[PDB]
Amino acid sequence: KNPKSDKFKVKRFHHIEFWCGDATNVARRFSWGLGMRFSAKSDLSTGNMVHASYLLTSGDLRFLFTAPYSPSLSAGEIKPTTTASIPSFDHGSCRSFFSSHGLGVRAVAIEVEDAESAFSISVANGAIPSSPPIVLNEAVTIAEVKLYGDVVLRYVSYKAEFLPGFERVEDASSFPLDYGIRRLDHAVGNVPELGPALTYVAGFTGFHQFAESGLNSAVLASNDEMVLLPINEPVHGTKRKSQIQTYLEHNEGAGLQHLALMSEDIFRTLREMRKRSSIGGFDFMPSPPPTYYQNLKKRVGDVLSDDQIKECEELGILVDRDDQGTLLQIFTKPLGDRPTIFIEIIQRVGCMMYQSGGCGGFGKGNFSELFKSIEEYEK
Amino acid sequence: KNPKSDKFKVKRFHHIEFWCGDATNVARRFSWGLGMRFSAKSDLSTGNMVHASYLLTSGDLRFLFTAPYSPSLSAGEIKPTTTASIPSFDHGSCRSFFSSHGLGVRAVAIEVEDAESAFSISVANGAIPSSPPIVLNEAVTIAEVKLYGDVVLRYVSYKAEFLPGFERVEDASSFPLDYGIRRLDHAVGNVPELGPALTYVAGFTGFHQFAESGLNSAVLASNDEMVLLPINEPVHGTKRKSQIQTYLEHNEGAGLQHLALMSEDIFRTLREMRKRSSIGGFDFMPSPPPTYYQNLKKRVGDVLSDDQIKECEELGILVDRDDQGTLLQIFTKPLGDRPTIFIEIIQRVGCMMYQSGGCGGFGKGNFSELFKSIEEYEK
Ligand SMILES: Nc1ccc(CC(=O)C(=O)O)cc1
Ligand SMILES: Nc1ccc(CC(=O)C(=O)O)cc1
Ligand SMILES: [Co+2]
Ligand SMILES: [Co+2]
Repeated sequence: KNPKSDKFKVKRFHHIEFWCGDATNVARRFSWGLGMRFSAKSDLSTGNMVHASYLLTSGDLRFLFTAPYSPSLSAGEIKPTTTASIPSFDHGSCRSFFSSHGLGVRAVAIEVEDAESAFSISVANGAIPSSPPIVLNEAVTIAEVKLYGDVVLRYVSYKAEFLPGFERVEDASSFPLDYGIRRLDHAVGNVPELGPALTYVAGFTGFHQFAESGLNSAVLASNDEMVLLPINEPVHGTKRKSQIQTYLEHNEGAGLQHLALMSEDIFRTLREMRKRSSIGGFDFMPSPPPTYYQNLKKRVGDVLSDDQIKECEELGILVDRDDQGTLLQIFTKPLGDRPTIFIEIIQRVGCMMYQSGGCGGFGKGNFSELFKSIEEYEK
Repeated sequence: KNPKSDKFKVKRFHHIEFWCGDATNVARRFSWGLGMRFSAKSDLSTGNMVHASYLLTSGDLRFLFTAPYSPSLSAGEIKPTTTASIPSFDHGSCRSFFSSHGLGVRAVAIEVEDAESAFSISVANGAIPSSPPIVLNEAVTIAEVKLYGDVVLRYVSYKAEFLPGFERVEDASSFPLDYGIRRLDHAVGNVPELGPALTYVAGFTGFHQFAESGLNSAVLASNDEMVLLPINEPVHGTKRKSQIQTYLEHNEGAGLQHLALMSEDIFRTLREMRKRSSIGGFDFMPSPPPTYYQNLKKRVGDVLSDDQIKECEELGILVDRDDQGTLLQIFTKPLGDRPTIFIEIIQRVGCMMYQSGGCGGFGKGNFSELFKSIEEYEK
């Protein structure tokens, strides 16, 4: 049931912005770890005296890393005369965010038909404004509203290259890494209370609900369900403490928990990333025990060959299936010092019409199948 | 002329500690960029609720990356009950340092015979105390005094493995990278006024002076001249603005400008690092024009073959020579967002007795030779 109730025209995920203490080191680690190319920059070398911002791209995935310079470099400026390429940026907000949360996602950015109208309509419908719409070089409009915690939903719209004042980075500094990642599939928030968070966000977007865990969840989706925003809350009382509660504690409250990155070939992606785990890239969660992969034949031997099922097992991939498609997924260990944000790599198979959004779900069945796997391996 | 006036027994450089906003991402970038192995950790997984600290090693070089957790994780603790492995660590100091300076060196650590005596004697001789001596698990004593800006000189002494409460990292997470770097040769500070800085530091250590630039400098050395601490001040009025003044502006004052890392084979090191420049490692300063390498034969054709001189030119290595030894050197671009700290890779040839410290100097003659090179290449 898709009521198609978006209160404004949403297109697709546009970029994710990390607020960093040092954008250079985070962007370089991510580039090597995820196989993303340095695409654009806005920093001192481009006249930005306010923040250093580095854009990595892989397919349609856009990861932006931003850190503040010393405020002294821009002490003379005012908002009308700012050299910041992202006018929403604030030194105090950025430093406060990073000291409070550590490395994390500041903005989930979605492309819309008209960012001014999206902001207007959202705020008229309960959205807490974060940064009013501003037009950049008469070409791009950007506006921000609070999403949850200190994470903003960022609207971007183009009348008609990332953002004005960003420059394309030199080919000598841009090595064409590509491990197969292609787009952002969904971005997941953790909140203390799911009900109020859902009511707030679905309230101002018109996004619709998309049809001992330690958590409860729900997924908000745009009209074509290409912008998917799951939200988790903890469940208290479990024997094992809720991973959402640990997140909230270590993050100092609500924030973005994981980014799901769609791969055009998850096996190549996971081979390429696992090769680099101990040489500056990302670690992955412990693999499921071989019991899990034996039980895979009875569940998805329809969709995957035994050769491909054993390829999952060597890479530690998880597999789930809806009533419509199959989901291949795996999770990294936390991206930085705190047990907060991590990445999920996914590939979806089925639901060809192009592929419809959410095909195969989000792996909810892998909770049950994993604990059953824990019991069979112990035996 | 070496008066051998150390007021306490100094051994050798022990480690360099970076204060980070996220230690994980900086440590991983550095590991891959410099070919340093993850050696030890102190973080949540080791019971440290205060700071995440990661130790990279290459030979005798020890790079430590530290970042604060949320103070809430340790809100119940007091200094007597702290889970911090580095008792000098302070959340407020660390956050203030990183918001003020960005990514930078907090501590230059030297091993001494008795850290308590070194602190006592230093403070009795004008050193501004930073952290009083503390004994760790009856095994290691650590104390800190101000060096310049917010950089501390850290004394470490062992009665008799990095520090108590650090754990050796699992071999699966420790890939044996090695590009040939072996030890810290010197650590360089930038200050607004060289005179007072020298007087202060030489005052409390007894270290002796080691015998249009835009700067003035001087090198303080321990008794055997294995601990070398150069200090720069700007020279105002130059046509091209002083790089020391730019440092001071972007760093918000005095701090560590560069770390010189000795390589057992600078050609292998520079090949390995340059391979990784655009895939998450470090960039290098622009090479000197081929004029410079032609003029190399007339200056060091004694010490290096023409095959090795052309190997310098492809890697962009600089060469200088004292009256005693030859110095091979190259500089990275800044390590993070701000034009502040960078790394120098060096190899020294000559002065065998082991090799005496400072053999070949520090490249001071490469200022003159470089501008003469600029003039000949233009012709
Ligand atoms: N119950 C539940 C439903 C959906 C999600 C979304 C998601 O992306 C993930 O968990 O990987 C999470 C939990
Ligand atoms: N004049 C002068 C003398 C020594 C140094 C020390 C050093 O390490 C470097 O410059 O690379 C710097 C400048
Ligand atoms: Co997910
Ligand atoms: Co040097």
